[PDB]
Parts: sequence; structure tokens; C-alpha cells
Amino acid sequence: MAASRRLMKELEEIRKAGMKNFRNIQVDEANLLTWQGLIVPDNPPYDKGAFRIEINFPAEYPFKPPKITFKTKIYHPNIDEKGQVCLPVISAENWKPATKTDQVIQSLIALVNDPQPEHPLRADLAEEYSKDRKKFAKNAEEFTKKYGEKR
Amino acid sequence: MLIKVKTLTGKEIEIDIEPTDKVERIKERVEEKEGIPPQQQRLIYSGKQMNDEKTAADYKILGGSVLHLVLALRGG
Amino acid sequence: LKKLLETHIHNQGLAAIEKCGEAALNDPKMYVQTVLDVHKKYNALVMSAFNNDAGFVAALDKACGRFINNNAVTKMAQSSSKSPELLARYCDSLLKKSSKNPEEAELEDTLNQVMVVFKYIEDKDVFQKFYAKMLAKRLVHQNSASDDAEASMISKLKQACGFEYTSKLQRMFQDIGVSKDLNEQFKKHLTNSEPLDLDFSIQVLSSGSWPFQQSCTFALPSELERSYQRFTAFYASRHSGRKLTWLYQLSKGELVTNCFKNRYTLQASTFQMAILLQYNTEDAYTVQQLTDSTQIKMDILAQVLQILLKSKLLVLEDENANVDEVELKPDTLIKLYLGYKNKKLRVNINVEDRKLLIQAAIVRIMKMRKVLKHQQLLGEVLTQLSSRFKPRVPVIKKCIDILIEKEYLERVDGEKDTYSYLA
Amino acid sequence: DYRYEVLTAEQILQHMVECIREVNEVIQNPATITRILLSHFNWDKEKLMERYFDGNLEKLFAECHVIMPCQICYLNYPNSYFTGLECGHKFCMQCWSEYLTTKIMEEGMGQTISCPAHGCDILVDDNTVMRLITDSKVKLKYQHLITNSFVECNRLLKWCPAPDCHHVVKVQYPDAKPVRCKCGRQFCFNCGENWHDPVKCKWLKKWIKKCDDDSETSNWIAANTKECPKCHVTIEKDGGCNHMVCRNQNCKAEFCWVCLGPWEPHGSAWYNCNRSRAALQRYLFYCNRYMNHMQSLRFEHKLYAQVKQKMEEMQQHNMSWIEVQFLKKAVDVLCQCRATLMYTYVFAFYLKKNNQSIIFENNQADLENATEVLSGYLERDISQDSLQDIKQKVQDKYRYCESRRRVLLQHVHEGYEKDLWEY
Amino acid sequence: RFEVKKWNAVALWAWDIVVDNCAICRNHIMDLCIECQANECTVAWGVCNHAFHFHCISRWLKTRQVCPLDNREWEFQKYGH
Amino acid sequence: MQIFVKTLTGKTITLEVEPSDTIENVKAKIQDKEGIPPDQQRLIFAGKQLEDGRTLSDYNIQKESTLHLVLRLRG
Ligand SMILES: [Zn+2]
Ligand SMILES: [Zn+2]
Ligand SMILES: [Zn+2]
Ligand SMILES: [Zn+2]
Ligand SMILES: [Zn+2]
Ligand SMILES: [Zn+2]
Ligand SMILES: [Zn+2]
Ligand SMILES: [Zn+2]
Ligand SMILES: [Zn+2]
Repeated sequence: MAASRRLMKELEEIRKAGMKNFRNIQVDEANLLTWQGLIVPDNPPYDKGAFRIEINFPAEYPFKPPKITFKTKIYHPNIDEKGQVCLPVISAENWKPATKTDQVIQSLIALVNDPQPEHPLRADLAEEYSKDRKKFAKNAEEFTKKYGEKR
Repeated sequence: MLIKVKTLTGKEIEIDIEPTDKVERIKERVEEKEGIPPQQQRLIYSGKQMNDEKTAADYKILGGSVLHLVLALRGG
Repeated sequence: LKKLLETHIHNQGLAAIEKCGEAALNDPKMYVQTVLDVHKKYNALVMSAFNNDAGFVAALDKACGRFINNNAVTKMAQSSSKSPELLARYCDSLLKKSSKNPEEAELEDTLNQVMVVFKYIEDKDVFQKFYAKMLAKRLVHQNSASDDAEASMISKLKQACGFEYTSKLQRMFQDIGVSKDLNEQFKKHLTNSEPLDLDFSIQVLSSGSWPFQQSCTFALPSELERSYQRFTAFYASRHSGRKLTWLYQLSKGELVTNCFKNRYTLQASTFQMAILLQYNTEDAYTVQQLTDSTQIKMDILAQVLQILLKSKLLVLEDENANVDEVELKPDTLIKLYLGYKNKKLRVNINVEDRKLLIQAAIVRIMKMRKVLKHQQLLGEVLTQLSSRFKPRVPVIKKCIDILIEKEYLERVDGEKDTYSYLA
Repeated sequence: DYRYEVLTAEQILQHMVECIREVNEVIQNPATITRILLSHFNWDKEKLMERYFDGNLEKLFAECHVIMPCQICYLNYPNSYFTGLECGHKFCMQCWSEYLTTKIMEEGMGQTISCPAHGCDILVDDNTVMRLITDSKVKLKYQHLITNSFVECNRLLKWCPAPDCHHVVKVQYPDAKPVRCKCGRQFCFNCGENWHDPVKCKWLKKWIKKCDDDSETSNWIAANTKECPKCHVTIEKDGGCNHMVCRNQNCKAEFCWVCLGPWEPHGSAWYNCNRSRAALQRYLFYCNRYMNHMQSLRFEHKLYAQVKQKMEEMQQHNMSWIEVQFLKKAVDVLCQCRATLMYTYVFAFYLKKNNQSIIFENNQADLENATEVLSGYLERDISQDSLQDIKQKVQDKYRYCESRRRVLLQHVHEGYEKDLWEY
Repeated sequence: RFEVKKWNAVALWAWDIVVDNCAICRNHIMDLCIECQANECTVAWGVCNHAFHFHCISRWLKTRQVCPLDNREWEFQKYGH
Repeated sequence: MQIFVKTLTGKTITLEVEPSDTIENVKAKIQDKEGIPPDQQRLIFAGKQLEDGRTLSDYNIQKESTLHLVLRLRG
């Protein structure tokens, strides 16, 4: 219940403030512990194409980390096709019960812009990205182009 | 006047001092019973390390108080 | 009726010896006699009244063990090894040759009783040590009551504890037997060698059996040399390879002192013979001059000189000096007393922070010379701590290892003993 | 000697405030700060002394982490409802209580509890933790966690391996010397196994991993788990980052799973991590002997019982108590000899054949045979009414067995001292 | 003057060896060997100036023909009595 | 009805448990006793892993038996 009281005010603040990186804050007003949102990057090749994210706030919030689920597919070395990201700001070893979810949002977006070929869950893809960066700026470009969304 | 210096394990030392007696002289007076050259010895009082060149009366010490003694195996 | 008897008999015997108190702690006779009396009385009690059932004898034996091993005499001298020592001392003081002649029957009976008191004690190794020591003494000094008695005691000890328990004593006894045999053969071989002026006799022991140490750095006088060399050459003849390490510290002879006025006949130890034979030529030697010729150690020379000076044969420059306590210096005269007189003849002139210091020195010398060898380090730390104390080499090695595991040094890679400075 | 001690949880907890007082005598800081600083240094007094007094402080304090509605529940409260650490952040006690409760009851992080606000790392002392929570079971859980941390982080303490002994063996310095901790168990303080007299610890580990006839989980552990380089705990991985972080109590050291090295350089800019015929026969012989002795040492209760039963039964047939006493002593020596022969075989496995090894493997066979003859004597030849010879036989046999095993131990230790074995 | 009429000395017998362990049974050289102890036991000397009990060195040479402190050839040089 | 768990720090401990109990409840008991969260533990017995599906009786866990504990670091 305290989760709901915190989330309603956080969501109201985010909506009132307005951001240049987060659109379409979709949320079920009844459950209110699940968020669906659309992010847009700027750096190539992920800039061409929009794509969506789903957040699942667990029951014991803000005293447990909110797990994030990455719904739409994307060609990123640090993202699984099932849509799982690591994002150390959320892992249970560092979650501090005062961080606003928008800080998680900027952390995730910075992850999107800047890859981490040294902490991969697609080993061969990351090795190749760290090998011949030039071509993947096009290889992921086609994948996002045919699998992104309208920005 | 009679003061004392305590080692880390817990052994007790009695030393008499004169007002003008210097820290290095006190280190020697320790060594004549402890066999530790003054480079290794350090003297501790009021949390602040006792400066090498100073005098025992500079810190306004009165007898009876313990000037806790600590070892240091580097000692420069 | 069993558990109760054990509690009564243990409690009764304990206070029986408490009464003597310290008087027993220096007189084994009363102690052993008291234990024997208590045991005899309650053995007689459970011998007839209780028909000698197993349980009651078990109670008697358990309680006797209990109150023999720990009791007042044990506690007062504060150990459990004061009862076997007292028993050994009683056995020795019984088998010695005193003025009284021991009757064979009563001797055998009393040894039989000592065997009982022995079989109750619980530490039968301390008893062997003490009995071996005393038997060695009274065999060497020819001071014994009856060889049949000695043989019987060893035999019953062997019966009660097995062949391995009493092997040293059996060898220690057969050695005196072989010595007695060999002396006769030396006398026979001596008919053709004409021994210079003396009656000679030797007792040749073994090495591992007897509890004796090597020697005390003695220089033989020329008076005995002919006999010494002749016997050693005779001994080397009858055996293949064997090395006699003579020990003069416990050996005795007889002087004749045909230089005074009334023809006395002294009787003293070999150290006395060395010193008094020294004064054959002159009478103005000092302690240094004596040690120049006899090579005896300072402390033993001082003891012997004091014991002689107690007698009126040798006198300091002072005449009334309390020679019992006045200690003398290397530049002190000794005068032969020419007028000595005894009321009779045949005189008998005889009687941690330290570890922290170790570590401090280790690190000091380490930072002085980073690389250096183990043995040289041992020498240098010994020099640095000479004015304080000489720690044992195992202790120094231990402290070295503790400092290694405390990360102030590490032995260099590839060598067992070479220490480099931890940075 | 080997000076050690035994405590319980309450004393091992109070000795912590004891050490805090000892250091704060000369530091002159509040207790919480002293506890934090000391806990960062694995509870070693002099290391803290030298690192605190070697120079600047503020670098150490940054190295030790010590120096209007709520931001958590978003509700308004009185100023009396705000509290926070000395870093400056301010929250409310409801959030404080729930945060600490969930942390120490669902995460197990007892000692390393940090400030809630984002980015902060100022950790929370003991007094604040006691001052905020209200439950009692939570408090006792926190105490248990910090006590376990204190034991495991320190290198002078060790829990007893017994399935329920709750005792720490506080010692002055570790040397693999056996100790006993009043629960009836004695163990090697350095490796945790039972006491192993001749053999070294590392060969015991190498042999006990593949003991080959008792356990199989060691095979799994070797085939599917590495060990943390820092805290040495068996870890099984089922993630994919390869960026492992040791989630122990206080071993929060992150590393690389494959190379098992530090992660700071590794994967940062450019570094990338990526028995035929004689042996099994020798192992068969040695393991056969070792397993036989293990079986016999497991049945030691039955041996005591059977000798006791024959002991009583022989006593009732007109035989006294002292005989059966020697019988008990013989059994004791037999058990000790088997216990030593066990680890002697382990030592004699990892040993390259030279001259000084045929000597050893010829002595231990003889002691083996004598042990077997003694155990053969007992069972059958204590039959009846032949005491005066069987008693002699058994005593002669067990003294010989004890002497021999002492010789074996001395041989091994001399070889270690003189660098004479080769593997 | 002459002052000498009798003398009685005490001497210890011991084997003419420098070290005392027998290095086979590890017993003291003066004691009994390991087989005569589980119940005429002299000492033999090796051409390299090593000594052991007679029975110990007999078994050793029965199996392997090497002096067991110096892996060399062995031949008897002096018995003991 | 008791079994033995060999912890990471030596310190063998004994558990009270019924043959009908499940591995999840066993993990909860170990968590209550020691403090390790009951989701990075693996229990090993007889050289075969212990999953969460079946029970002690299914795995033929005897009485007065030992089963080891290892960490389950991931990510
Ligand atoms: Zn709050
Ligand atoms: Zn803070
Ligand atoms: Zn214990
Ligand atoms: Zn060990
Ligand atoms: Zn670790
Ligand atoms: Zn690696
Ligand atoms: Zn022999
Ligand atoms: Zn031999
Ligand atoms: Zn040789």
C-alpha cells in the first residue's frame, strides 16, 4: 500500500515535469504496480526506431528492487532476446530505498547509448562488437529498422 | 617526577623524568630496559603522536599519567 | 555391602597417614609401615568375616589404590610421584649394609611386603627410575647388604612386571659379576708384569644401562700412569673394539703420607690424590698453579680445596680463617701444614616480551641487510640480544616463522633458507 | 607448550568490547568508530595502530566509511520523527525500522549495513541499530550474525567441528597443534580434521578428497565448483556475465570466474581471459591398509566392551582385580598404535623410494605384525587359569609396541627437520 | 711422600663408534636389535666406517647389496666382540 | 528424525525435520538458523544434486545423515 502511495506521487511528478527521453507512460490505474513505457535513443544505430519497456514493481516496494523487463526486441550486446538487463543500479546488492525511478530511467538510457562489451550476456556478439565495430553499426541498424517502432 | 609508559600487550614501565628531558632521551630511557632503538619506538599521548624533538614538559604532562607506548617495526 | 566397604576403607586409611604429617615426608619408614598396617588390618577383616567374596576383595583393592596414589603426603609435597619415590627410598634404606646384620628370613619377609605396597601403586616407571639410580649407587660403592637379597628383589620385580621392565637392572647386575670375574684374570696376567707399587682393582660397567655421564676433564698424575696404560692395553687384547671412557669423579684409593712424623695412612678420592701428590716437590702452589697442572675445573677444585682445608692438612696464610665460607681468589696461597696430628690412624678424609625483542631484532637486521642467510641471521640476532638474553634456537626459528606468516618477510623463491625484505 | 582456551557465544561477544576498550585506550575515539575501524582490519590491534599512526587520517576515514516529508514513505511527520546518521541524510523511524528489519532478516547482511539514501556509503554503527529496531528476535538475530562474522574474520578463533559444540577455541598463534575443547573432541587447529601426528596437513587434504571408498560429493565439488580466491568458499556458478561478485558475509570481492583473478584490470580495456598399472596397485595396497585400520578404529566401543566382559567373567572364576587391570591397559595401547599406523600409511604413500624409505617401510611392517599378534593374544588367549604366563606375554608385547610407535614418530619428525624425504 | 698404596677406578665400556642409532632398527647401538628384542648380538663395521647391529645388516644385505646410508657397495671390514 | 548440514564455515549443524518435508522448507530452516538467504544455496547429498521438486523421502534421505552446502552465485 505504501508502494502505491509512493508510486502515485512519483508518477504524478514525472508526468507533470515532462522529459525529452521518455514518452507514453502507460499504466493500469487499478494495479498501478506495473508500467509500460516507450524510450527513444539518439545515438546510432539505435536512434532509428522506437521501442518499449515494461516495469514490474514487486509487492515490497520501495524496500525491494523493481525488476525491469525489456519487452521489444533489440540488437544490443548487453540485452537478452527474452529481454533481461543487468543494470547494477537495480541489483539487490546495491538497491537503496530512496532512489527515484527516474534515476533508474537515466541509468538504463545511458546503458542503451553506451554498450559494455566486458559484461556480456551475448558472448560472441559482444566479442565481435569489440572486434569490428564498424559493421555492427549497420548490422544492428537493419535489425532495429525492421523491428523498432514509430518514434 | 614519576610517569609511566604502557606497552601494547600490557607490560608496565616506570620512568622518572626531568622537566627539560627530551622525547629522544625518553626513548633512550625506554631502550635501556626495552632494547628498542628510538626509530622503532613511538610515544602516544592525547591521541597525538609525540614529536621526536620535543620536550616532556611541552605537553604539560604531570606525573602518574601514562604516555602509552606503541611499537612500529618499520620506524623509518 | 560392597559399595559401602570401599567408602569406609578408603576413608579410614587416608587419615592414618595424615597423623604423621610432615614427619613422614622425610622418613619413608613410617609412611610405608602405616600403609602396610592399614592394609593388613582390613585384609584380615575381609579374609574371614566376609568369606573372601570377589566383590569385597575388589573393594579393598580399589580403595588401597585410591588412598596410596593420592593422600596427605602427596599433597604436602604437591605431586603424585612422592609415594613411589618414598617406596624406592625405603627399599634402598633397607637393602643397604648398615651396622646391623639383616637375618635372611626377616629380610625376605620384608621384601615380600614391599612388593605388595608396590603392586598397588599406579605409576610403575618413576619407581623404576629411582630404584635404578639407588641400585647403581650402592653397587658402585660396594655398599650392599646381600647379593642374594638383590637378586631376589630383581626376580620378584620381574615376576610382577615382565622381562622388559627389568632388563636394565639385570644388565646392571651381570656387569658387576663380569667385573669380578675379569679382575681375577687381570691378577693372573699380572704375575708377569710386576705392578709398580700399588694394589689395583677396577669395575668395568656398560654404557646404556648405568646412569652416568662421561667425565670431568681430568689430567692423570704420572704416579698411576703405568697401571692405567697396562690395564687399557690388556683390555684391548681380550676384545675386538671397545673404548673405555674412564671416569675418575667416582673412584677411591689410599695414601700412605710417609712424609709427616707418625706414619699416617690417608684414604681419599682421586681428586685428593692429584692435589696432594702435586705437593710432593714443593709446598708453595696457588690455585692458578694447581689448575695449571691438574686441569680440574674451577668449581670442583674449589669444593675439593675447601673440603681439604676443613681438615688440618692444608692451611691458608691465615691460621684461624673460617675456611668453611671464605672463598679464595686465583692469586691465593695454599700452605702444606707440616705439623698435622690425628688422634688415631687410618683417617677417612672424605664427604612474550622476549619474543617481541626477537622480532624487533629480526626486522632491524632485515632492513639493515635485506638479503642474508639464516645462520648468519641467527648469529647477528644473538649478538644484538647478548646483553639481554640468549633465546633458544628453536624459539628464534619459531619467531622467524611467525614473522613470515605475519607478512614482514618471506623466504626467497626457490631456496629453503634465505630471507628477503617484505615491501 | 600450546596455550589455548575455550569460550561460548556470550564470552566471545564480550571479548569484542574488551578489544574495543584496549585499542580505544590509546586511540581516544568513541566506541562505534573504534569498532568500525578495527573490523576493517580483521581484528588485529597493531595493524590498526600502525596504519592509523603512519600519517594522515582523512584518507583512512574515507577508506573506512566513517567520517518536509520523508523521502521513502512520502508522508509528513513532526521534527521529532526524523533521525539520521552523521552524514546528514534524514529519514523517519518507521522506514528505518522496516529497512533494518528486512535487511537483517531476509538478506543476512549483519555488519555491513549502509545509509539508505542514494549514493551514500556511510555505514551504520551498533548503537543506532540497537536504538531503532523494536523487536527482540530480530535483535538476537543481529547479535548472532555479528558474532559469527567476528569469529570467521579473525584468525585466532575457530568453531568446533562437532555437530553441536558451540565453542570457539581462542589461541595465541596457529601452528597445526592439536587442542581439545571440552565437548570431548580434539582437532588440528589449522585444518580442522582430527589430529594427525606424523603426516602434514596438505597431504592429508589431498588424500581425503579422493579417499575413494567413503564419499562422492568431493568429485562433484571438484567437477562443478571453483573456490573464491579471497575468502576460500566453494562456489557454483549458474550466471553468464563472468563478472562474479562474492556474496559472502564480508568478502564482497569481485573477480573473474575463469582466470580467478582480480577484475580491475581483467576485462577493462584490452585484457581477455580466454594410473596405468603400477599406480592403481600401490594405491590399492595403501588404501587397503588404511581402510582396515579405519574399520578397526570405528569398532573401538565393541573392543572395550568385549574385553570388559571377559574381564569380569575371568574375575568371577577365582581371579582378582589387578590382572584384569593390566588387561585394560593393554587394550588402550593397542588402540593408540592402530591410530598412529593409520596416518603413517598416508605419509608413506606420497613418498619417492630412496634408501631412507625402505628403512621406514620395513619398520612399520614390523610394528604392524606386532600389533596383530597383540590383538590375537587378547581375544583367545585370555581364556582361563593361565595368568602367570599370559600376563607376562601381554605385558612384554605392549611395551614393545609402544616403544616402536614412538620410534616411528621420531623418525618422521627427524626426517622433516633434516630435509631427507622426497615426493 | 710416595703416598700411594691402592687405587680402585670405575670405567665405562662402549663401542668404538662415533654415532649411535644403527640406522636400520633405529635402536640405541648398545641395546638389542629389533629381532633379539622380541624374545650374542654384536656389531659389524663397514669398509666405509659405518656400523650397525649384525642381524640388521645381515637382512639388509640379504635383500639389497648396498650400505644404507651411502648408496655404495658394501663389504665387511671388522666384526665386533 | 534429525540430519546434519555442513556449513560454509565448518560448523556442522543439526536440523530437526520430518520425512514428508520439502527442500524449500529445509532451505527456510537453514536460513533461519544461519542467515544465508534461501535462494543462493545448493544442497548436495550422496554426490547428486538436490532440486526443489521432490522431497527428502523421495531422495532416500536417511536419518542422522549429512548433506553439504555450497553457494549459488549467479549474474
Ligand atoms: Zn518514511
Ligand atoms: Zn547517508
Ligand atoms: Zn567441541
Ligand atoms: Zn591438520
Ligand atoms: Zn569470497
Ligand atoms: Zn579471467
Ligand atoms: Zn640381534
Ligand atoms: Zn640395529
Ligand atoms: Zn656406509
